[PDB]
Amino acid sequence: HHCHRDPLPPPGLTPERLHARRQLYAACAVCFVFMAGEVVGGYLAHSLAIMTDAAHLLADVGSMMGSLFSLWLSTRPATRTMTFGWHRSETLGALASVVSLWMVTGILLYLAFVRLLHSDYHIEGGAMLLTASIAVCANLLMAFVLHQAGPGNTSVRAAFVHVLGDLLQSFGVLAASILIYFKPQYKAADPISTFLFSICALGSTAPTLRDVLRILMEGTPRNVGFEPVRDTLLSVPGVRATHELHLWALTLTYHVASAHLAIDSTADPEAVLAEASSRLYSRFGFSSCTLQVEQYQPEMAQCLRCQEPPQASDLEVLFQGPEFWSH
Amino acid sequence: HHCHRDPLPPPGLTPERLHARRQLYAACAVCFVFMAGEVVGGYLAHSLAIMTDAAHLLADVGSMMGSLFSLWLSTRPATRTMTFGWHRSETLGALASVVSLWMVTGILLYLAFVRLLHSDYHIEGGAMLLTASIAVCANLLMAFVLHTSVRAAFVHVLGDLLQSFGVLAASILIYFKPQYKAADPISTFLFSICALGSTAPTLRDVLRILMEGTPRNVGFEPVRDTLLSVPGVRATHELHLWALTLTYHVASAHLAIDSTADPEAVLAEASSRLYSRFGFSSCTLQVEQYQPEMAQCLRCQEPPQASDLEVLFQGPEFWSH
Ligand SMILES: CCCCCCCCCCC(CCCCCCCCCC)(CO[C@@H]1O[C@H](CO)[C@@H](O[C@H]2O[C@H](CO)[C@@H](O)[C@H](O)[C@H]2O)[C@H](O)[C@H]1O)CO[C@@H]1O[C@H](CO)[C@@H](O[C@H]2O[C@H](CO)[C@@H](O)[C@H](O)[C@H]2O)[C@H](O)[C@H]1O
Ligand SMILES: CCCCCCCCCCC(CCCCCCCCCC)(CO[C@@H]1O[C@H](CO)[C@@H](O[C@H]2O[C@H](CO)[C@@H](O)[C@H](O)[C@H]2O)[C@H](O)[C@H]1O)CO[C@@H]1O[C@H](CO)[C@@H](O[C@H]2O[C@H](CO)[C@@H](O)[C@H](O)[C@H]2O)[C@H](O)[C@H]1O
Ligand SMILES: CC(C)CCC[C@@H](C)[C@H]1CC[C@H]2[C@@H]3CC=C4C[C@@H](OC(=O)CCC(=O)O)CC[C@]4(C)[C@H]3CC[C@]12C
Ligand SMILES: CC(C)CCC[C@@H](C)[C@H]1CC[C@H]2[C@@H]3CC=C4C[C@@H](OC(=O)CCC(=O)O)CC[C@]4(C)[C@H]3CC[C@]12C
Ligand SMILES: [Zn+2]
Ligand SMILES: [Zn+2]
Ligand SMILES: [Zn+2]
Ligand SMILES: [Zn+2]
Ligand SMILES: [Zn+2]
Ligand SMILES: [Zn+2]
Repeated sequence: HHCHRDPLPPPGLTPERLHARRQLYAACAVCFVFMAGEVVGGYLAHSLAIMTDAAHLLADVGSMMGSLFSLWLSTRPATRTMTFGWHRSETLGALASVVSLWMVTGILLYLAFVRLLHSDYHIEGGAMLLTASIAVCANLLMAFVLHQAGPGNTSVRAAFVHVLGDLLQSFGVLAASILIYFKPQYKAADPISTFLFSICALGSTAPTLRDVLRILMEGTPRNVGFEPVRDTLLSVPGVRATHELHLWALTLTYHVASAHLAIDSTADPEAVLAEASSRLYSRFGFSSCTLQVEQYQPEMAQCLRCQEPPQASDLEVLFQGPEFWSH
Repeated sequence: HHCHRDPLPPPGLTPERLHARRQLYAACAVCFVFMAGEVVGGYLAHSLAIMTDAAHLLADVGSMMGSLFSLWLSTRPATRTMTFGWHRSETLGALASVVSLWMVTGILLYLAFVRLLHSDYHIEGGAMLLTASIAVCANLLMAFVLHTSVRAAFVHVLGDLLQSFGVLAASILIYFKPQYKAADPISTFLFSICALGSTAPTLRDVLRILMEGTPRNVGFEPVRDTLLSVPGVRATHELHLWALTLTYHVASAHLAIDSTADPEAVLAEASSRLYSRFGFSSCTLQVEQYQPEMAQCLRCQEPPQASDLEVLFQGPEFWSH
């Protein structure tokens, strides 16, 4: 046919999409209510380790909100001001969740630093122990529910690992609470625990921001490489040297490509165009590929704007920057 | 030429860029010194209007740093993983500045609400008056030094000069009558609301640019009409035009041509018309035979005339289900 060959038609209200959104807000509601209970307990206990656990629960709630808004907004069609669509809402929500986690972790880190230096605080061991045990039981209940509700095919399995990690962190906080309750004169255990767990949370959120910032710079997607795309385009019969090969990603799974193709004077543009588009779709699954077909016009051999970028890496290409810094 | 007519290949380093480099360093150093003075004064006096002034200076310094890093990055060429270049550093720096402003002003609102509720804080009137007077004097000195980016700097300095006259008025009122201690939280509240109202439009523009949205200056209808005006075109579909920054615009579209039209002629005419009329920094358009099956095909139909709010209002049916 035409550029619609083997195209996946995206509907609005997919029943699988409805199931996903249903389980998503169920998990979100459970996380929010248990976060509320746990933060009330932490405010009662005047501690900060369970405050770090509540911050982690807040991060989980924010991530679920970001996923839910993205899921809803993906159903809406592309408009005259959002011609690509509302896909990048997922990336923006991920960045917002990371920023919120950074803010809360920084606030808690500053509070822990103040508590460590001033060392003027009292901790209610009776309340802290009860609320930490409640959190541990909550994580165990969530894990048991997820295992029982498993074998949505991959969502439950993906959530199970995170529940296990939260359970391990809850065991850490519970051990800190035991140490504080049995020996109240070790009251500095709570700031140390919250400091270490905030550092761990920042380390865990470090890699999920690199991908978001790489996407939000119109950068090449991690999965798809420039070299395979260029080789695939050049391997199409009748194709000479190409230029202006722009390919980027709207999200982790939505990849868009664009290129200029220079063909021989004896090659039919339609056939080579269709072959290149089909090859790109089959090999890489680009969700949108609008490539331009031109005659060779040998004058581009001397054109500086038609030269492909060098194989230098991002870290390497920025090492000549200090020349501008020095000046 | 072929497709790069009027290439405009900007040099990596230009003397104007070095001049902007020197100007930005001077401004950033002055603003950082003024930040140091303001924060020391506020910490000494245990006030909060000085903290709001320091927050605005933090926003200004963040804007300076973002603009300077963007200027540095614009020099660097396109990389095999950054094929579009480092252009969107402008947008990311603006977003970072706005986010930092929002976080700092949220902390300040929290502190102001706590101070208003507890109503127990001993603030030294003399020290806070001294730092407010120093801030006003420094802002007037910068205005006098300032006597393009120069006009924008002058109007921003005037705005901040009124911003600091607010602090000076609050300071003289609290110093003349120590009883009116509660004027500081009100001043901080009003000042922060003004800052939020000022910083909302830039956040909206940055979010529109990041979401691959159509740039405000360029309209979908003029581009569609221009692409349909060239002879030999009957179906423009999958038009995708977005913007890396406020000034960098990228466009991409199909062009369905009939069997009687030369693809290169219409391609060159459309590219020239787009570059001349809208100034697109990169236009990559695809030419195809009309293939009348496109008349009944589904996703090669133009999106309907509807605003972003209008289309989103049909969304609420999703949640109920
Ligand atoms: C009624 C029961 C069913 C409920 C199931 C619904 C839950 C779905 C969310 C699971 C979740 C919530 C955490 C659950 C806490 C409590 C939940 C349950 C408690 C209440 C009963 C935790 O998922 C975990 O998050 C961790 C954070 O990375 C991470 O861990 C791992 O990564 C480490 C490196 O990162 C590494 O070391 C190691 O590989 C792991 O450690 C993994 O992402 C994952 O294990 C969110 O993370 C998921 O991550 C996916 C890609 O990120 C993404 O999935 C999709 O979402 C939409 C779906 O269609 C849809 O838009 C998309 O397909 C997609 O975007 C979403 O972001 C989010 O869904
Ligand atoms: C020793 C000499 C130093 C001279 C300083 C030169 C620095 C120039 C920066 C001035 C600045 C900070 C101002 C802080 C003042 C400094 C205080 C102390 C300094 C004195 C020691 C003004 O900041 C803007 O000013 C606008 C006008 O005030 C105003 O916007 C609103 O208010 C108006 C009503 O006021 C009203 O019309 C309207 O509602 C709005 O318009 C806002 O204040 C604010 O957005 C920076 O932002 C400006 O905006 C540009 C995009 O950000 C930016 O250009 C960039 O693009 C270039 C090409 O793409 C490229 O080259 C670079 O990417 C970069 O340049 C410029 O940098 C600058 O033009
Ligand atoms: C803690 C949780 C609740 C956060 C959820 C994630 C958000 C950061 C996401 C959810 C949906 C996203 C929004 C979806 C739609 C738009 C519209 C878009 O605005 C326009 O196109 C302007 C239209 C106009 O003003 O006419 C700007 C980005 C924005 C606000 C997105 C920015 C990021 C948002 C707010
Ligand atoms: C003093 C503070 C409060 C002011 C704000 C700090 C700025 C100097 C920061 C804010 C956001 C930063 C930008 C955010 C993201 C990026 C992407 C980053 O691109 C990458 O190479 C990452 C992705 C990849 O490796 O592919 C380059 C630096 C840059 C422009 C950052 C430069 C430094 C900026 C402007
Ligand atoms: Zn097409
Ligand atoms: Zn979790
Ligand atoms: Zn060329
Ligand atoms: Zn070309
Ligand atoms: Zn200012
Ligand atoms: Zn079609």
